[PDB]
Amino acid sequence: PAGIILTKVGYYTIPSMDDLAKITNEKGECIVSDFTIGRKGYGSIYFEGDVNLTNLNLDDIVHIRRKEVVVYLDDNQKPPVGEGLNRKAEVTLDGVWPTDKTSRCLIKSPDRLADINYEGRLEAVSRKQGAQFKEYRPETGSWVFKVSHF
Amino acid sequence: IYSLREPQTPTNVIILSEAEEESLVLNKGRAYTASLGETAVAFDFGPLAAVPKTLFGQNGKDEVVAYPLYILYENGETFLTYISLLHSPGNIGKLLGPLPMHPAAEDNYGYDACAVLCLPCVPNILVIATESGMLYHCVVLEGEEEDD
Amino acid sequence: IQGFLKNEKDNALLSAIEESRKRTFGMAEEYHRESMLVEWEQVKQRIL
Amino acid sequence: IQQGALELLRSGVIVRLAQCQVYDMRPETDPQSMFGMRDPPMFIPTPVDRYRQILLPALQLCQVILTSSMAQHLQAAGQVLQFLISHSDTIQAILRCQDVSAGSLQELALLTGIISKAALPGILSELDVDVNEGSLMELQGHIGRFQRQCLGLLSRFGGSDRLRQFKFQDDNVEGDKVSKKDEIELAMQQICANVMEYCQSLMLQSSPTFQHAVCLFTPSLSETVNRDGPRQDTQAPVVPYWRLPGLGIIIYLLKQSANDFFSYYDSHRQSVSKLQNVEQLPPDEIKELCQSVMPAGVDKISTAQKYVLARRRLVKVINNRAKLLSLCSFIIETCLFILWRHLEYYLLHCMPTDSQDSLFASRTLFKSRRLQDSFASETNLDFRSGLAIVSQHDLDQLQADAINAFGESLQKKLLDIEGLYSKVRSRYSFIQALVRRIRGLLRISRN
Repeated sequence: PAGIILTKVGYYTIPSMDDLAKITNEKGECIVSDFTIGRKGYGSIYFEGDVNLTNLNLDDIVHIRRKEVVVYLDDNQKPPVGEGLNRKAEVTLDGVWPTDKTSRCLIKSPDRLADINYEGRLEAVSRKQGAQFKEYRPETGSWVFKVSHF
Repeated sequence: IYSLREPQTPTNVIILSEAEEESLVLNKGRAYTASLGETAVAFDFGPLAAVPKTLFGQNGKDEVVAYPLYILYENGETFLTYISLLHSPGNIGKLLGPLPMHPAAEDNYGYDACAVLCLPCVPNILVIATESGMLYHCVVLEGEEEDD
Repeated sequence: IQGFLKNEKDNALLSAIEESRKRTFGMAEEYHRESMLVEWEQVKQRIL
Repeated sequence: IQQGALELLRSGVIVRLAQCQVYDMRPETDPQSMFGMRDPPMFIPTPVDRYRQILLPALQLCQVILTSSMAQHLQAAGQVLQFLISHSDTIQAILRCQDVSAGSLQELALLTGIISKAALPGILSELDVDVNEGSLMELQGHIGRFQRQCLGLLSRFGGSDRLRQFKFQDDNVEGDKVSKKDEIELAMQQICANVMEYCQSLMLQSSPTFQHAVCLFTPSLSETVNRDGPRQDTQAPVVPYWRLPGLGIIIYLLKQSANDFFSYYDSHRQSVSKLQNVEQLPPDEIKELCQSVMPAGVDKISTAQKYVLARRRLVKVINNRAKLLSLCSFIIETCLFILWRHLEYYLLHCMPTDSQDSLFASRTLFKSRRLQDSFASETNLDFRSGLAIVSQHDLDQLQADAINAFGESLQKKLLDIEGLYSKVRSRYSFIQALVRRIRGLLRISRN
């Protein structure tokens, strides 16, 4: 109902698109408190507070790969800070593991990820980005962080 | 690669990223690859070498000769490519790697890699260097053929 | 007039040379082919 | 003029051509340029076609000296062989050139028609001058590179990928197909003729005694058997041109030229009928014939000028198709000669390597002995050690596949061609005589 488009393979929302279709008001105006979007086995993005989703194409506006996560990826199409999705978020990418320089596999021992201080490196470059680090999870390879805008 | 004959157009262009078949999407994730060290930082040339005969179809006979370019990433992974400006671009210029570093290292040989140097010797000696001031002395050897 | 009555003379000079050269060069393959066929036109009788 | 070719060899024209560095200055033909624009026909030729306007006259002069200077002037062949060796990696670059343009095929057609006359064994035994053993071994080492690369052209153009090469051209560029296709078909059959001329001249010089004939083709006929089954384009491993071809290529080329001949015969006859009736042709055929000679301006010239251009195209097509008929005639007769001599060797004179009594004939010379003394015996470098190990199974399989591959439906077509064409030559029944002899050998059971 709310003019939202989402079709690209492996993506999802919380609430579901069929629930976003129930909380669309009679006018077509759709607003959601604590909205989440993601790509299964790659990552997710959570928007703390009230988000308007009315007439947004998420297949253009939001991308999640292995080791990339971003919003409004033409900056000539980025709205003001606070508007739509250009705002504060919490973000996760999953399967964030480093390569082993000899076996050329991805490293997946929580032990061997503490031995390289992987979490201290992920915080140190969160800090170089101006992002707030939050937690790492070796078992899923989840790196979790907060951002102010995109 | 640019020519001083033609200084506004590249004679050759080599992409270092695995990014085939997912096209028609825009530019933003350059923040997040860099946090993982997935930025190319430095490169150096080894001496002029005869190309491994497996890299061409079983048609040839002339031994093609090219320069081995060694390329370093911010995570400390190394890659190779064979570059000629004297031969046609059939398979020449393919990226080869990541190159396995022996023995295996439980820190993973750092994650702050910033410079590389390829010494004019046989076998090649590749010096890799970090912002932490570590210098690694990598002897380059051709890989092993596996029995069935 | 003098641009026209110049250019068609540069053209006519080149044309007179062109058919000399190209009739002599076409006659080079043909002179190989008849000589191949005439040395062949000795061999099959040395055979027969 | 025979006297003029001798006076050009005395002024040293080939020794002057062997001093010109412009022949090795071959421009690099970038294969990635094929996506770059649609440039108009500029008044300045390309660097590649300027290189052809330099190289093709030199190859034609060398070829013409080898065709007026008849088989008594080994010095002419020796000088032209030295010129093929000064430029030797350029000569190998031409012989390797994977391009199928009318130009690359003309480069190959002239070059093969020089090698067929200049790369002959007797020329090395009658160049009586103080040549160091090393330079004579390098000279043999260049001849033995050209020979193997020329034999590699018979599998490329006299083999089953000629029927891929035309498709890759018939798909891509609509407005200019016909004019160049006559010249590509001609130059491919010239390359096949000149390498067959070379193979024949080698099989005539290499021994007066049949027991010592140089075999050029391996007893494999499998190249004629493996095609009645449609399956997918796995890349065929392109055949290392160190490997000798099968005798199957000779039977495939004989089968191909014995189909191409009838196509070229009715094409010639239709072209002659069009030349006799030019002023009864459709205005659009007259326009196509004109456009194949003048790519622009045909709608500005007179009707008489159009009939004159159409008559000039039709004469060029008739003479190209007559040239093609004479080349298919030569390739048919020379395929039958080479097939006769190889079956005569393999079925009568060849011994199978499985014969165990040979065990005493090898073990003494490769052990180190230094320094001197003194002279006088022939150091013949035995090239026979590069032949394939021929089992009796290769000979049983050769006889079985040769009976199938030379079956009566081919033997008839060859006599049908002799009944049409050889009424115009001094040698009626030569194709019948070789077809009789091959049918003879293929009836001799080994016991």
